[PDB]
Amino acid sequence: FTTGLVYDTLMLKHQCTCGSSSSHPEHAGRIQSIWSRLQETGLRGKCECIRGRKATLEELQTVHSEAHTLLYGTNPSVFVRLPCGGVGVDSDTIWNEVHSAGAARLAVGCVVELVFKVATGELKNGFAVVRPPGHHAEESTPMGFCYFNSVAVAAKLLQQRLSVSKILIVDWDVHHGNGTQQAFYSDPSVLYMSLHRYDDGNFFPGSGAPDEVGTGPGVGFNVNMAFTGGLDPPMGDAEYLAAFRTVVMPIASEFAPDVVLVSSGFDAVEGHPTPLGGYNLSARCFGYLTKQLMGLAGGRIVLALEGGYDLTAICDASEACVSALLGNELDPLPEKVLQQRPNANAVRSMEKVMEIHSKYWRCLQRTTSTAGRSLIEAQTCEN
Amino acid sequence: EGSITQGTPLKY
Ligand SMILES: [K+]
Ligand SMILES: [K+]
Ligand SMILES: [Zn+2]
Ligand SMILES: [Zn+2]
Repeated sequence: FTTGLVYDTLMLKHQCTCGSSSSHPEHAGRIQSIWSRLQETGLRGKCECIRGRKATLEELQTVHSEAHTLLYGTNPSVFVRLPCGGVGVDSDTIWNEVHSAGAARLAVGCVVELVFKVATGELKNGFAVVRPPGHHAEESTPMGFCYFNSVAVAAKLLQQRLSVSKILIVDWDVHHGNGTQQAFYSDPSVLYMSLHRYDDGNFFPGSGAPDEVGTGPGVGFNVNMAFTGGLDPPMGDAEYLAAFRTVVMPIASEFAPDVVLVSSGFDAVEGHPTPLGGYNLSARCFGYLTKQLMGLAGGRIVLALEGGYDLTAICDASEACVSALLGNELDPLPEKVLQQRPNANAVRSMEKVMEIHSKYWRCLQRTTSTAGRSLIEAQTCEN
Repeated sequence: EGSITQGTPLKY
């Protein structure tokens, strides 16, 4: 069955007026380079071309308050004059008074159109080359280059329109997705699962402690795989693959989702500036992480772009992910990755997360505690 | 006030 891609050049229009491209890492060229890489590699010809649309204000209001959708979804004060000279709500999130409202709605709508085409069976899986990223946005607070939470809106719309009972949201963007967590913090029917640098709250945005397990009926359905200890050593492929083998897959498998949405951030890839990420994930590792998620929910999966700001890194990672969604055979993992053990900081983080969520997920016992094993050592003991 | 550009967490 066909994989689907969605992309629109109107999202390029979301740009600061200052004319200083260096000051805004979330710039229009992040998706243009990605779409160009999908064309030159021939992957775009293997996928269906999905046309986007702007999200309706009622669609945005499933997640955000009406005052938030009217402030940032429409045009004729929270706005301020930035040091760069452009308008914005804060130093991070610039606002173009002409084009930005149509770009944010187009990003939410391209994700909703792709997710519904996969959920309804018009596509096997999808990948959304969309900007601005949405996972940091809250019910009324834009932040982190985010305005509307595109993944959260597509998840709420899957419930209110298709009555899906189980929805898995993986968030492997290096930053915690505070808005995707807040949107479903009390909902058993949606399992949020964020992998992020945390360092005891000393990283942006500072939320996402392992103890934050959800509330009310939704207790135990929010899994924060929070890494800690800084970049000493920085997390690599062996640490993320171990977190999937020990924490992500066992919990997602017991949840048995009907759908899998992914906040596909690429700022964890190697070569990023340290404040924006600092992890050394290979782009080839993200292709394997995509293929492991493809076994869930019958293959009903959609990846939506979030973070990731180095152009060569997000292009290599978008290529590996779409190549994985197509069923293409992966490049084999290097022997240094298969044999490397996770660093002790990643082991202390995984075991701390497993200690909290073993109370809620019965199958988080077989992996307690295999967190320190290398992938070859785990394949040895499982035989 | 923290920033995503600097990696600085939000705090009050
Ligand atoms: K995350
Ligand atoms: K939840
Ligand atoms: Zn500017
Ligand atoms: Zn990010």
